[PDB]
Amino acid sequence: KNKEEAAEYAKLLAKRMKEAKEKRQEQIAKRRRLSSL
Amino acid sequence: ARGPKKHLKRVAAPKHWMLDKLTGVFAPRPSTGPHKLRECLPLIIFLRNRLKYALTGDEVKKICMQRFIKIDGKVRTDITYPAGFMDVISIDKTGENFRLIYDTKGRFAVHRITPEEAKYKLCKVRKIFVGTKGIPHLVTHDARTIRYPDPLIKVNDTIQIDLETGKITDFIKFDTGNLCMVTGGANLGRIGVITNRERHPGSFDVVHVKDANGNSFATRLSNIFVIGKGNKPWISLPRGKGIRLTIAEERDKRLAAKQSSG
Amino acid sequence: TVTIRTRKFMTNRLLQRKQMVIDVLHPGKATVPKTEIREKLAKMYKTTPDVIFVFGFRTHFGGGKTTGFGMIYDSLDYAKKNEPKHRLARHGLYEKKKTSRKQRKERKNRMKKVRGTAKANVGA
Amino acid sequence: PVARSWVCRKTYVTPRRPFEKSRLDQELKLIGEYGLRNKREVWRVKFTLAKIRKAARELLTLDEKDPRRLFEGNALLRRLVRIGVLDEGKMKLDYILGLKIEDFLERRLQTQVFKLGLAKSIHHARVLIRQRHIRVRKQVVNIPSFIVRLDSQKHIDFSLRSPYGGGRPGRVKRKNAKKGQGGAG
RNA sequence: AAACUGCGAAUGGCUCAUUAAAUCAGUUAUGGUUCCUUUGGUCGCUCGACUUGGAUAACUGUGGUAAUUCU
RNA sequence: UGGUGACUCUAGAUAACCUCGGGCCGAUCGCACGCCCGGCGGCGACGACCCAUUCGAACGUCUGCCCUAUCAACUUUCGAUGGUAGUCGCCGUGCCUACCAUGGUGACCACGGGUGACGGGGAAUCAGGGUUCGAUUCCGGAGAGGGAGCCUGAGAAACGGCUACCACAUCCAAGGAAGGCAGCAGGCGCGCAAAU
RNA sequence: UCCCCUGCUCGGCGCCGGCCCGAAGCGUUUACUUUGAAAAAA
Repeated sequence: KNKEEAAEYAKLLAKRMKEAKEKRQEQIAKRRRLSSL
Repeated sequence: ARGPKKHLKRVAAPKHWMLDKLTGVFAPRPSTGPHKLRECLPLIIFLRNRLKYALTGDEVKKICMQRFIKIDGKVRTDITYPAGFMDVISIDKTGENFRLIYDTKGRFAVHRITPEEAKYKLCKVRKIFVGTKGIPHLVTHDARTIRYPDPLIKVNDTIQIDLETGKITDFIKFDTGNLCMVTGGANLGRIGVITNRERHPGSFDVVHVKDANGNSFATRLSNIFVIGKGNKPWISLPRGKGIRLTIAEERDKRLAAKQSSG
Repeated sequence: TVTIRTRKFMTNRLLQRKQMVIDVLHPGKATVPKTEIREKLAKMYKTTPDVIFVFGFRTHFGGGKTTGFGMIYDSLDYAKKNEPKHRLARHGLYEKKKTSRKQRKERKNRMKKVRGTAKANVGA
Repeated sequence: PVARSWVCRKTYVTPRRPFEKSRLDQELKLIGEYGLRNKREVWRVKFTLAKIRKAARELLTLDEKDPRRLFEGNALLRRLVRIGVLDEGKMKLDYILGLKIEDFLERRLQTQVFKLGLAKSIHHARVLIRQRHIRVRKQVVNIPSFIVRLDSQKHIDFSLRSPYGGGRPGRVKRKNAKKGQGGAG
């Protein structure tokens, strides 16, 4: 159960980190857009 | 004194137990458990004065030692175990479930639920903790330590957990517009919608909650329990819906009921 | 002409008994004893007249009404299991040792004075 | 630490002047006309009338459109109209102060039995009530100070276990009947 | 039965002698410490016997003291 | 990594320590029975270094106590005020040491004395304000003749626990032994005053 | 009786990068007055 819980939390944390990185890239692109406009 | 107390007086008791004045000297002091002393309901008090199944204190003990009382999917044999807010009381023999929900006034009430409702439990998270090896930990209001929660769970949020496993199913954020419950003080058991949250550094924060008919009140942040996403509660609400109608409409509806009944 | 009307009827699967409040109408006579109440509840509820246990009969001021409690059990084993002992002694199936508290306390102290096998010897 | 109540109060207030003339005159007139026993009863009725008047005065010093005023004032008015001392045409807060001691003493059970038409006099009415002869809604009353309500006035009659309303005779009738049987036999 | 072990004997009950910023009352803090028990988590995470040892109770037997819940 | 209004917070990595009066890492028990070629299994009890929670306890912060000037100045290397470094304590801190500077309170009543003073929630009287009481069933504090010291236990300076002093006091073959009803009944003394 | 005689970094709640409104952030300090919280039971 320790192995299963660690694997599940690792997968969910990877998904959350990917979503946060996508949000940060969207904010960087919008910052570039407002710098160009 | 020289140690911890072990007795509780009848007059020196919380009023929401709603005991009488002359049948004894001592009150049922609740045992140590998940909930506090003031905001709890013992199994002896509930099973003797609320459901009227037993008559004396021996008979409710004979009920409890037959393993017929279930709390959160677990059999509790303690006669004075503290059953607090949204504790699921299940009877296998008679076949019904209960959820401890406050009504409009400052007291507990008998509120039967479906068995499909009696498989989960809403609970408020208290603090965010990081364990020994960088593992996250979560502390709820009923002291149920949850290992590996979602990173989006913050301090003042709420979660729905599964009773037979002990895992987080889904969660509701704490923001403006969410339906909430007040737990403690003068405003207790009122269902309302959060509209504002004032910030006071170094002291207790205060929020503003609006009722279902335009009424408004204010409580502290520690007395706030979110029960739903928006205007839809996640559980079944008791009769009255926590509206706190004042004494004039109570008198008018009592007169109307006495006229229609006779 | 002594009628019986029931009130607040509620049954327990977890106690294997049915609790109710008995209202007894006996106008023009004294308070009726409990055994005819037991046979009348046996007659109306179609049960043997030995698992019915009634108590707490108070007569109203004026004469004619009597409100009391009574239970109907499923069987004799359940009636022997979860009941107070004094109702069983009233029906005559339980008896206790005829010693006072003073003799028991003095015997306990005298047994506490000694140690060993002679603790049973000094207690007689 | 014993489980008692220790809650009690006095129901009367003694007057300030112990030996006056006119006050003793109307107290004697009230006792003789209503058939009372002592000054404690009329002082008790005066005390409860004074308490009602004091509550009416402290609610009348208050302003209008106050919800607690409207609430317990309507509670007081419905109590005063259900007890039989007020009318529906005078359902106002000031009309409580116009009440008298005659209105409270007229709802006593003694004068209700006397004016109902089944007692010869008011002292005979007190003797009749005290010896368990009447009943109020299938319930006998052994006391004369039973302040009746407006909805319970038309239910007063003789009790079933009484020789006046049909029942077993008393002791002097049976004793004289047994003496007549002995003399005739 | 007895006796070893664990737990409770720090609760409850009685009284107002001392105590005049002392006690206590409302509001606050422990980010300056402890916490039996209950509840929940943790309890093959460490890289190195198919059950070990001898002492004492209860018991048996022999005694002292004028006397102790003595030994 | 994550949080607070704020860390010398939690977590991470590196180098070691790790107390023979010694941290954990199970040589415990009951019931129902078993599957599969000896090995492999469930529902409970007990114990557990820890972390959170619960009953708490403890020390602090702001404000509030009857009378008296025939009490006007008080305290201080026998700590009074503050600073540094330590001991001890479960922790903050003159709580205590060693060295420094002379500080701290007071007419807005310090300090000293008295109280027929346990404090409060409360009670009697009461137009309106006020005056008096609160030993007394609820909450908090103190004590078991009075001071003092301690074992065990998580929690006691415990007294229906122990150890010495004085006052009082029980039994004795005179060498010794044994005590604390301001617990429930009851007795003596006391007094106008209080029950089986 | 009813609306009016405090402003300079992100949104979204709208309109055409801009305006507007709402908010991170702030306004010489007090007493007084009104409301709200908490304020054991008896």
